[PDB]
Amino acid sequence: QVQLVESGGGLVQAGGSLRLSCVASGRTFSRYAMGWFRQAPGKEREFVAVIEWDGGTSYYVDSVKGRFTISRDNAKNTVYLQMNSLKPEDTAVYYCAAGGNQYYSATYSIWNEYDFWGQGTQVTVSS
Amino acid sequence: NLCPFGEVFNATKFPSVYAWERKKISNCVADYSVLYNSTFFSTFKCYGVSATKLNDLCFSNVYADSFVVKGDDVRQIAPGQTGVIADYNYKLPDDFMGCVLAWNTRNIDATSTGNYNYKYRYLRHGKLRPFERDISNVPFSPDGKPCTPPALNCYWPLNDYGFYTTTGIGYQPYRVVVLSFELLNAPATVCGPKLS
Ligand SMILES: *[C@@H]1O[C@H](CO)[C@@H](O)[C@H](O)[C@H]1NC(C)=O
Ligand SMILES: *[C@@H]1O[C@H](CO)[C@@H](O)[C@H](O)[C@H]1NC(C)=O
Repeated sequence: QVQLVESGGGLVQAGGSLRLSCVASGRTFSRYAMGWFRQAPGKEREFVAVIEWDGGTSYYVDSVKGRFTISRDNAKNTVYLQMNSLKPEDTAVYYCAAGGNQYYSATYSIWNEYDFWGQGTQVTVSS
Repeated sequence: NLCPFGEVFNATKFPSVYAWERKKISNCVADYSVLYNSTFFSTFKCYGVSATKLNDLCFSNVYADSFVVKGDDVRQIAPGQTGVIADYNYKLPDDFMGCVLAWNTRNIDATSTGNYNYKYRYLRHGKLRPFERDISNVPFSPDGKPCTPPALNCYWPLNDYGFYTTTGIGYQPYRVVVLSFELLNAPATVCGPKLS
């Protein structure tokens, strides 16, 4: 079983930046499309971003286009989420997810469609 | 010569998971558009490979495994999953390279009265190794010792899916095809339409 450990979360002022990391165990990381979801208070886990196994294709939820950018390092078993221009709407627990490279891009945004899930790291953006 | 994916995906009958069936696809041209141009797949995802780029790739050999599972069990057909399907019926390797396809078959695998032809193993001494298959039907004992029911502490290791046309989607039947991509240090035998 592949394990996913997020880090880089914490407390940040509105307007600032964070960079989340997620490290997978084992050697199979480069098979997987790696995603980020987030859960704000009172809301379901929501899709944020995905990048396919090879780094070449990637999708974002609209509310983060131009602010967030996802990337990966197959040599380090690590997926990254660069988060700029943070707003209080971004306050949430950020979850890393690993799954298959999907034929329908829309499937990427369904949490249950992945294979493995991290336990999350909290991000709080103070007003 | 086209690869015989039709024979796989359009087979009239599909097996139970515990008795899953493998067809070797080799020495042929794979036109994966047959899976692109059919839009009934509710699962379609690949590992180590972009699902939309399959026509651009060559493989040493392709293996097609067919079987039926419950809708809520489809998710166990992936690398590193746990549960009775993935641990006692069909296990993919950690480093799986290939694709998982599935489609809802309520209208041919489910019934008003209930279809019980499809079975899975739920009792076993030890997990299967990747791509291993166990089709025995031996009375199961927690002692491991052989037993003959109605003897006590003696159980039958298989159990039925009950597929009714009126249950929720997670309980309806899904046909699954796993495509394994084998990579060897030789010429490739299964290539896409314009690759050679
Ligand atoms: C199954 O048969 C249909 C009907 O012709 C065909 O269009 C489809 O491509 C076939 N599927 C496969 C896997 O060949
Ligand atoms: C889907 O379209 C492609 C090219 O447009 C074609 O090669 C393939 O045979 C089509 N599949 C069908 C009609 O099943």
